[PDB]
Amino acid sequence: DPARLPRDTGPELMWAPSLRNSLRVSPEALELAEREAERARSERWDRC
Amino acid sequence: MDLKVVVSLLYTDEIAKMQQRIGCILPLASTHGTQNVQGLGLGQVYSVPDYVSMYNYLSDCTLAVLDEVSVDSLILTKIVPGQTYAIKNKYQPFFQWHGTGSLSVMPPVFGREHATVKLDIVFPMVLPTPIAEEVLQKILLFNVYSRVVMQAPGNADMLDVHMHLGSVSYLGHHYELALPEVPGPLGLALLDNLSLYFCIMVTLLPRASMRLVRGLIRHEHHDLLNLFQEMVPDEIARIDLDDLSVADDLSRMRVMMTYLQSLASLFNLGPRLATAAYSQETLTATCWLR
Amino acid sequence: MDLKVVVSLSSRLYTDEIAKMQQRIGCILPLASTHGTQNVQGLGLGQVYSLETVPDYVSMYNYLSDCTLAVLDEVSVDSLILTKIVPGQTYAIKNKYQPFFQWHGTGSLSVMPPVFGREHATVKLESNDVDIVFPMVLPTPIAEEVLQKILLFNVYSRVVVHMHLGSVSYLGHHYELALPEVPGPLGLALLDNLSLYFCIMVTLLPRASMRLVRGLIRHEHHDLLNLFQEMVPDEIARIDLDDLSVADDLSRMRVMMTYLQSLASLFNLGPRLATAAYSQETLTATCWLR
Repeated sequence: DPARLPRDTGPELMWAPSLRNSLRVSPEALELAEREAERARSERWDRC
Repeated sequence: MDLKVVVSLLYTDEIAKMQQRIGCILPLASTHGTQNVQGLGLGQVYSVPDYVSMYNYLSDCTLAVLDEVSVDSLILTKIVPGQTYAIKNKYQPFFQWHGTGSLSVMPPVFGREHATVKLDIVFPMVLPTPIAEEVLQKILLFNVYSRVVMQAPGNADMLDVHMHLGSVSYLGHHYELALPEVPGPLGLALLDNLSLYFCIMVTLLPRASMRLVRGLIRHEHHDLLNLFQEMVPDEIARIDLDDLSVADDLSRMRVMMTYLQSLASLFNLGPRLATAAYSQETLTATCWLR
Repeated sequence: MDLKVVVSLSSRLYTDEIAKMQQRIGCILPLASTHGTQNVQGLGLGQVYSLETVPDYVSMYNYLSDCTLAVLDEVSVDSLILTKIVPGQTYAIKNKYQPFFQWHGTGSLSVMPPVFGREHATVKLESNDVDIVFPMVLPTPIAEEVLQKILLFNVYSRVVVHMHLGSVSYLGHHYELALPEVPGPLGLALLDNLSLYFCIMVTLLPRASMRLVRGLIRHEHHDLLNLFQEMVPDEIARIDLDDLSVADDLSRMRVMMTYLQSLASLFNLGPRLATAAYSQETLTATCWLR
């Protein structure tokens, strides 16, 4: 049972949304890294 | 300031039965000096019984603890919210009081013959607040559970509704209640329409809840809790109908709003008295109107 | 105790504004401070209710509960005097309000933001270039009807039945009232708290009362039952399929009556006046603050 919220800021309470309880994700940078690392993984198979 | 109200009108049995109750209260008709006999407590409202109009009459008109009873006059003092008073628990359903507990006044639900003096005079019930809300719940659900088994006897059992409604419990005082085992259908009893109010607001609460939650969610985000508390009800009552006549839905919302406000003011226990120093030795309690 | 607040106007006052203000003597006015003398800014409800098209009634309520209350007794040129309403004193409040609501004998008065228009209850003071508007004082049931009509137009705004909601109906006369379009975040926060209350109602509501009313609609027809049009709602069908149990019902009612008192106090916005002995021949009532 989740609930969806835009924002808050700075609690002492552990289970309480915030800007400090927000995970700093970037979808673009991780996808490029993945796409390039996948290419590296593919090149890793064909040395043996 | 002067505070006495001398009501003019007895004989030896009336002298006795009024002298037993020299510390109880009763409502009046006016805050004036001399009054007639009819203006005394609950005579014109309890003779067909109905809780909502009796509560309206008890909260509307003033209140008065009586002091002395002559052969022909009853010198009594009205209670004003200014100063403090002293009352006694001399009522036929006997509930032991306690210190600094809020005292309420409800119309007499435990029988006309219990709280009266036949010369008429009807005294309202004085009993503390948690016992008041407890016995109010336990007579409301008793009316509902008796009416359903007078409708369909296979729904509930008469002994199953009686082990939890034939007794109240506060602070170890395990009291008992006088329940009408034969209420008679189609109303005509005491608490016969308040249960009829309770069922209508319980019925119309989902139709209000869906319209109200859907009406507020397009008001995008004022807080989290318009959509946070959408998860706590069951999903069956969430997606119920969602198509109805807007005039009929408007009348249903308005009817449930007025029946919610009247029942909410009534479930607030009424003219609340705030006691300070009850003493079970003297059976007295220093109280004031709050 | 001396309650006399003289409000010195910073300029003069013409004879038409004097004759318009002199008709509104005895009407309740709010004040900025509670001190001895005051200037004219902060007087009345006009500082929160600007000369605009958009109203906001709940902000005027939040003003009215915050500020004090006074009665207008003497108005002169360059200065008008007011008499404060402090709790503990008893006042004579005359019924000098143009939408004539007849007052109940010892009922309860209730102050109110101007629901029947800006131009209706106001005085235009070009001389001090401000506006003094007068808060409406109407009895408490009609006040609840007005408040719930405002909230019902606030929730039905995304649906549309208008004149069936946008006009109050009293036995003296039925009256139109001004309907805004959006109360901003404050009226939506009030609806948010009432949505919390309504959704938790449809969580913890009992099921035996639905089982009463489902058979009762099939058994009896009443003015409490005509609005269902002899059609039990589908939620009653898809909730009453379960059985009946008195222990969980007494557990449910011990939170129902616990929440309904706070829901009753969710309609006590704006200060409330407790009246007594209203004479219908002099239109004044010995009233004090509750």
